Amino acid sequence: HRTAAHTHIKGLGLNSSGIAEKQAAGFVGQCAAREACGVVVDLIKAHKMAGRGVLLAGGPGTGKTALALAISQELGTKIPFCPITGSEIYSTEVKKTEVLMENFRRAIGLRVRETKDVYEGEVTEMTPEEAENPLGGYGKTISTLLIGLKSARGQKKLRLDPSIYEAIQKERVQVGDVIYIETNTGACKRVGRSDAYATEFDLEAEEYVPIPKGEVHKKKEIVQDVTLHDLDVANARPQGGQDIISMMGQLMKPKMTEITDKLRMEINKVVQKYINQGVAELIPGVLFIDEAHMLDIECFTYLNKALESPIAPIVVLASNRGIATIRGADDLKAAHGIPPDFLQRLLIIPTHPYEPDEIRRIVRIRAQTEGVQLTDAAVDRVAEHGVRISLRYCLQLLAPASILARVNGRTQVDVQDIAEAEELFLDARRSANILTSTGESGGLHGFIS
Amino acid sequence: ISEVRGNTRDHRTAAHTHIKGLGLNSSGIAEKQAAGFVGQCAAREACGVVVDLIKAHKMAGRGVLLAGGPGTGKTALALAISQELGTKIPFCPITGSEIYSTEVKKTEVLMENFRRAIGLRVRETKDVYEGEVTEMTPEEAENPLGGYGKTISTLLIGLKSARGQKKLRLDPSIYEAIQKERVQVGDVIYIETNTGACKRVGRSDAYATEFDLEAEEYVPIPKGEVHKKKEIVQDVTLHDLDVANARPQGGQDIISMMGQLMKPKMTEITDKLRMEINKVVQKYINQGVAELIPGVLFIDEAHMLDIECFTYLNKALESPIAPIVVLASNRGIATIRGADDLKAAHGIPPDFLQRLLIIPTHPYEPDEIRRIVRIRAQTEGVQLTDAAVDRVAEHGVRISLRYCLQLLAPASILARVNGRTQVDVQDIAEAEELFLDARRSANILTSTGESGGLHGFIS
Amino acid sequence: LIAAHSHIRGLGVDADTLEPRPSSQGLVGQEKARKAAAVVLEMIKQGKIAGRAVLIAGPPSTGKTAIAMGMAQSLGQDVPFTTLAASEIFSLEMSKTEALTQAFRKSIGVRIKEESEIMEGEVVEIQIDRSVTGGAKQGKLTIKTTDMEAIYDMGSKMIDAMTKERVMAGDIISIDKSSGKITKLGRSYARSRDYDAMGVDTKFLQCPEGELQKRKEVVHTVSLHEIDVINSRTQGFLALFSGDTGEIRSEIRDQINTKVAEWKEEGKAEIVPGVLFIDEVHMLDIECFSYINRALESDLAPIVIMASNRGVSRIRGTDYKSPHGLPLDFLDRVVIINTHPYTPDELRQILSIRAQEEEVDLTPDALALLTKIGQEAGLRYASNLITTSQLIAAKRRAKQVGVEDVQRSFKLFYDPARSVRFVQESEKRLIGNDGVVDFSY
Amino acid sequence: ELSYRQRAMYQSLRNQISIMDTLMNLVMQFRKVCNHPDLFERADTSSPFFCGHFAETGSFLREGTNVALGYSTRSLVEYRLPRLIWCDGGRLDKPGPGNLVAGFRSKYLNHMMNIWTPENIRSSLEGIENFTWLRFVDTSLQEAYRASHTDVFARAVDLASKQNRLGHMQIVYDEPEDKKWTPVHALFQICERENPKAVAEITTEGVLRDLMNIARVKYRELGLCRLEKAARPRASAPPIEVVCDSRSAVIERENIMFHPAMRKALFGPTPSEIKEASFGPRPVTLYPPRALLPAPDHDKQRFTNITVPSMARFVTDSGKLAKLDELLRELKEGGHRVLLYFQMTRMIDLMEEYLTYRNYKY
Amino acid sequence: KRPDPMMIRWVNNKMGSVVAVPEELLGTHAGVVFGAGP
Ligand SMILES: Nc1ncnc2c1ncn2[C@@H]1O[C@H](COP(=O)(O)OP(=O)(O)O)[C@@H](O)[C@H]1O
Ligand SMILES: Nc1ncnc2c1ncn2[C@@H]1O[C@H](COP(=O)(O)OP(=O)(O)O)[C@@H](O)[C@H]1O
Ligand SMILES: Nc1ncnc2c1ncn2[C@@H]1O[C@H](COP(=O)(O)OP(=O)(O)O)[C@@H](O)[C@H]1O
Repeated sequence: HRTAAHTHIKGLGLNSSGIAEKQAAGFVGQCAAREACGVVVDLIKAHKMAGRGVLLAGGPGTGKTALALAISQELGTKIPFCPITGSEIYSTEVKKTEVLMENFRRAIGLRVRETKDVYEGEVTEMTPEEAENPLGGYGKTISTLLIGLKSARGQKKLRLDPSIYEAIQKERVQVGDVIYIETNTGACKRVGRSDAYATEFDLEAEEYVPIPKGEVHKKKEIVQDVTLHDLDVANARPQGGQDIISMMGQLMKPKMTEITDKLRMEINKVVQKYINQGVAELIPGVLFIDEAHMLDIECFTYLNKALESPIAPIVVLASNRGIATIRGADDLKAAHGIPPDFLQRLLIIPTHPYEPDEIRRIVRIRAQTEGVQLTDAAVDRVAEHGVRISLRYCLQLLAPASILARVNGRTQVDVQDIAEAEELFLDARRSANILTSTGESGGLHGFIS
Repeated sequence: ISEVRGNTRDHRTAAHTHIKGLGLNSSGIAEKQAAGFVGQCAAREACGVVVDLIKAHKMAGRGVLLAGGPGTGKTALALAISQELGTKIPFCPITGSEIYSTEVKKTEVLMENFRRAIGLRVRETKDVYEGEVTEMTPEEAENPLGGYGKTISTLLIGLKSARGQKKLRLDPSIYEAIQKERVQVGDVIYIETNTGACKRVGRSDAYATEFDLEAEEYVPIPKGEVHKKKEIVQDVTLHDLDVANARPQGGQDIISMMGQLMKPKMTEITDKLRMEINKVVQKYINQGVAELIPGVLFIDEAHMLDIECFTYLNKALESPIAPIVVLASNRGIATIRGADDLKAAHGIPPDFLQRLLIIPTHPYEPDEIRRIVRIRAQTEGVQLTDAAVDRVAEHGVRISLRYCLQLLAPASILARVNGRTQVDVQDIAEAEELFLDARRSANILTSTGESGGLHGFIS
Repeated sequence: LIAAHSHIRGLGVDADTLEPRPSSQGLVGQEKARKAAAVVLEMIKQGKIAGRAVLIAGPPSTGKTAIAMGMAQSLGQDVPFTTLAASEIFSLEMSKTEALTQAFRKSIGVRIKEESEIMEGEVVEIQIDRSVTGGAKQGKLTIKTTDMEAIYDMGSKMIDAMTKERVMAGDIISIDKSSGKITKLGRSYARSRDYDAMGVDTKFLQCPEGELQKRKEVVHTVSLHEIDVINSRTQGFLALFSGDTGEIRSEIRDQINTKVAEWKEEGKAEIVPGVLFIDEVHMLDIECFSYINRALESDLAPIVIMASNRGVSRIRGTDYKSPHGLPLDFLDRVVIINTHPYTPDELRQILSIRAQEEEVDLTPDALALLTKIGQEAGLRYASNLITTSQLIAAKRRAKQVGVEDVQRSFKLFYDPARSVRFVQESEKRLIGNDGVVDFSY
Repeated sequence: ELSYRQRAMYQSLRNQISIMDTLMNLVMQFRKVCNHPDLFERADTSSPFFCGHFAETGSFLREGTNVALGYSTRSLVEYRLPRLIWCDGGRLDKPGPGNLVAGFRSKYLNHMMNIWTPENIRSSLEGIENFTWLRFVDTSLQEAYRASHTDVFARAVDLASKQNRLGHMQIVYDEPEDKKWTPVHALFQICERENPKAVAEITTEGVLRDLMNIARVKYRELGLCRLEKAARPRASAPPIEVVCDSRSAVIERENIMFHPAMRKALFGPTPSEIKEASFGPRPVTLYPPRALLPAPDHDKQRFTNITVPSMARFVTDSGKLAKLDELLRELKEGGHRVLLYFQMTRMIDLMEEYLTYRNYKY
Repeated sequence: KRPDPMMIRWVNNKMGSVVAVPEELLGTHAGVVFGAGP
């Protein structure tokens, strides 16, 4: 419903032969770049190579971000696409190379089958049993809880471990509640009151729920999608157990931490066992670093190590810069704003500026996508601004002009409405002339320099 | 217990101790010498309108700049405003240096001080019973419940204050507090009528001799009425309401209690808390139960603020509930602290400078210096010969107002250690030679530090 | 209190043709900018367009904030209108990127609809059982209308609320079973006299009527940032108000974006896109702009309105100058609205509006002089003299601000131009850019 | 139109067509998802992926009616240390044979040469000496010594056993003749003896009380305590453990990771202690006076990431059922309560669950 | 029927308020406030 800059891009628009159709899937042109992005898509779906880099190199507005979004749609929702800008790497909580590794591991997916081994029922009876600790100083402790669970099909009495009873205390369970006890975690969930107690005459909005069907004891099979980063994080700041560390970890402020390579290599071995057991499959994906010129010499140096990792994702970089100074390396200049050293690792897909007729065709696709009707004189007039000023600028006029048209009651945008939009909404260069012309004088009405 | 010091309780004196007000007529015209001021008549008259602006409570977020050379009385004028307003109006003075906290972004620090400068006055009634517990006595109920051993319909408590005795026929439910608070006969308590509970203050010191050893602190019997109903006036800044909401204090859980035992870092409070506070505060003002008291934020050395601070103050001053902000600066044409290629007057960004009412403070004439010397002398209690007043004032003209004022305390000591209570030229001539000024000391640096190899200044 | 923009009460445009009136809703002049702003309101109110960045540019004063503040007044209460000063993005708690992400997501609302049941009735009896030396509590409430009576079990949470509220027989109370809030509304009959310390006397009310329960739809609007905070934590939702949120992990926000789309399709939630107003955007640095480039590309991006005073000016964190102080690959995404300096006939109107808002009665000669001062010294300075002259006039007990009161205000308070002259005429006695100064007479 | 849940299932089915361009079974299960996605794979109580070992049940039939649920949850990251390091003096703080330093250093640095021991403090308690202030900070030498040696959790439990009596004095010692009386042994406890909070608790119209409650009132008014959780962690794990083949290591795991005194503080007194405290001839204090675990911020989610399906989702998860619900809520004016026909038998059972949710009669 | 040995009951109505105490609690420390301690 809401329309953004890239809502018309639907895919790379390639043939089964891998050749770009000149206008397909929302694209016009970029045919050589769309064909190269097709081969990148096939590199990812092959899920065989780690740590290959791709640079989308080309001027601003030449569709580099559109192409990366098209790759994401060609891959579809199974594969991790992890998009970032270089500006996001500068965490205050952790070192910049940490957020590189987190994002590298968000780009690697895992699908895993999980058995939930679980108990369910209406709680029929519940009775604690106690230890007389002589000299601990904390007084008595509950040694077990006996609890009776009833389902539609059967019944059990469970002698719970103290740490599972603490889970039931946290869940505020009472006799006649229906509860769920996941033995994997030892977590307890209160599902509700039993429907046997269903009455209007309680002030609190209780969940009256039917008695669980089937056996009290069940095993559930669930297929889960996780990334390696989710496993890393789960094991860095543990919260799943009923031990005291897990308990207090749920109360303290969330906090990122500089997860060690020891944890990452340990979690590789964990995942490798799920793979060898056949319960998991690896789904290696792609990390898109937009604005990669905003990285710095420490980030690029780190990628030279990180891309050597035998499970690194595919990395797509976009840069819009000519010969430019490398950030953090103020003496070094290179093409794309990328160090010469790291540039040797990439496959560079250059993207090119559009012709006047391609711009005219983009205006129609974009007008159709925003749902606005133009005359051909209107389409030509807007296309002129795309040639004379900028593609981005001319596309920004479609929405203003539609309102201005509708304000006169005409449902179709014509040249008068674009002619008004041009004057209400200036481009960068008409505004820059106002700056320079007025900047002839200071005083009250000068722009502040 | 504490041994009272009975001898003397005299005040100390500091650089502005003589400033007592702006020294203005009922017409608002400045008197040439009044309330400790000499001269600055135009600057005092302008500050007089500022006092009237603040005291009128009409306007929010107006800016004032005090501009003028060092020593020209800018901070004296600010302190005079604070004295003209009186302690009911909030006055939050800071330097621009104080904004660079390590705990939070400097715009939070600026906004904290900004809402310290806004006071709120809330009037409420306090309504409590107080005393030592003389008696506790159940009444059985006339219709006791079946199956229960006792039914209590009232719980009588006798309360004694220093001024009376009363039998409180309380609701039976107060048994809960008495048990949990462990109220005994002879304990000092209060009962608050908005809850009906009670709290234990302690055991009355009338019983401090019951045992040779007891783990009791003994507390005096309340010296009020046994029933205290009165209106109470609470003054809080809106910053106090920010912190009371963002860092709630009374929490009974382990995390609250660990919290209050650890270092209490301030936090970058959200605009939506402050906005939500403002909207409820405005509800009570419209009900008339609270009144807003917009005060003054005084920022000394405002040239120490950087351009990020100034661009925030633009926004802050536009808010409907804002203090008057008074800046002071002395920096001529100077680089803006955060924008190393923008030079502007006062060191204030021109965008922001347009907002301020600017008050210039000019230098002092020789005869104004001499009058200030006498006012300053009579504030430090120094007695001078008239020739000593002249010699001191000559240093004021030739060197600095501050320098000449600072010689009075050294010279007073050198006089009395020669048995003289009145300072004379011979003492001034010794103070000025023991205690150099900035310029004469700087001449030594030029002459003796002409080389550095040994016995020279490090340079 | 009266503030700088208190008179601005809308955008001052014809809602049909979007034609700006020359004066309306406290706004004067700037008609092209006010028309351009009126179109942007339509984009906002329609909500279909995501992530349009509009820059209001112009010299100081000229109403760039006034127009943006007029828009806020035109959107009304339901739509988010987050105002940032760009200096707020620099933080020690979180990165600039995180600070921008939070401000973007503050500008998207989520209008949840929920249905609740409220009880209301006269309390006929209340019964509470309390354990000695323990937390265990239970109780029963007997509550009545003219047409129903029922006995409700109370849990421990109700008993805590009931005693906090001191619920007693004869009180009229209402209870929202969803939130569990209790409110008293009055009493059916006088407070009984036998007990002391029984508290302040209430309102009287007749007993409620009809059924005890009734259902009530209630609507709550929360930002996506509030949902972010609530879901990044088990505990500590105080962080929503305290700041202190840390750098929320991006995989949490991915989940929230999916769920909000799911809530929308289910009809659980209506998404309400609002605007982020960034004031003085030239204070952002080159890393901020590179982030905003792509934050705008989300379909959850708000419309972003920006203001700048800058000419060709150095970009922060950068060696080189650029128009507005903004980089060119950023300006490629931005349409610019230009404000212009005012005509004397406009200054006279603006000053008249300020005088009315401040309740100041200018004589026509005082207004003429203030208008002339407004041309020479600026609109802000002349508006400050209005309040000052009012005070000075009052001290002499004049009915109206005369020219004499404006002249005295002008005498007392320096024009920003006269102050610059004063600074030049005392360069030796003020401290220089090289720190030298002379204190001697 | 299909719900997003139906749309996802239907998409995964047309992924199978990539092999096939079983189609009869495919079209039959296309028909199922178009009826209701719970016919295909019923929604159920769900939780994050658990990344840990546990002992699973091998046989349901042999388990019987009485069974002991031990706590088996264990990390798969499994750090293996030799007992030389983990037990036999590779840990510097733990005394034993082959760690002769630790027992000495424990005694001397915490007791003998420790400034906070009462024998040391008492030498410095006077004049301008470093514990001179202790006379006025409302704490004993014993309490000063306790606070220096117990950790911030243990101190926080002790702080539960205390009373805001200086705040009560503000209520009581109020008149000018009370001279703002303060116990001289509490003289420096200035901010506790005077702050607005205590007074605001006591005034009959709670204006300053409400102003201090805005943030938490607003939070609950928005319903953010009751709104469904829009996200949760995708994986969850228990803490990593040392694996060391010693009995001491196993004992130490229980002492720290399942720390009894911390747990007892969090969850509070046992039922026997409440009886002994309540039936005794005299009052008696309890180790914690109450459970010190905080109240959960979310009223329904509490301290777990388990989620339970709801009837609201159930209706909306089928586009037909959502549409049918809208028209049934007007056909109720006509009746026709059972004028519904189904090509699938289980769909009739799901409709009974929906009707009972609507309380619509058959 | 017999009341819970550990729970003291408060009840309030038009006639006012009463507290009722289990006979199992008379003769305990809890009875003292009701005039019925050990
Ligand atoms: N070949 C194309 N066909 C259709 N739209 C395009 C094409 N290339 C770019 N666009 C659109 O034009 C705008 C600019 O492209 P973008 O990818 O943002 O440039 P950049 O290289 O700076 O990222 C976007 O709205 C994008 O959707
Ligand atoms: N008009 C005045 N009358 C009396 N004392 C003054 C006057 N002006 C300044 N002083 C005193 O002289 C010193 C310099 O004034 P100060 O306010 O510190 O200058 P500034 O703030 O401009 O640096 C202070 O001790 C002040 O009390
Ligand atoms: N066209 C206008 N109509 C009404 N008031 C205006 C207009 N322009 C400016 N003002 C007022 O004058 C002051 C300066 O304008 P402001 O919007 O703050 O300028 P800036 O563009 O620098 O933010 C404000 O108090 C504003 O209310």
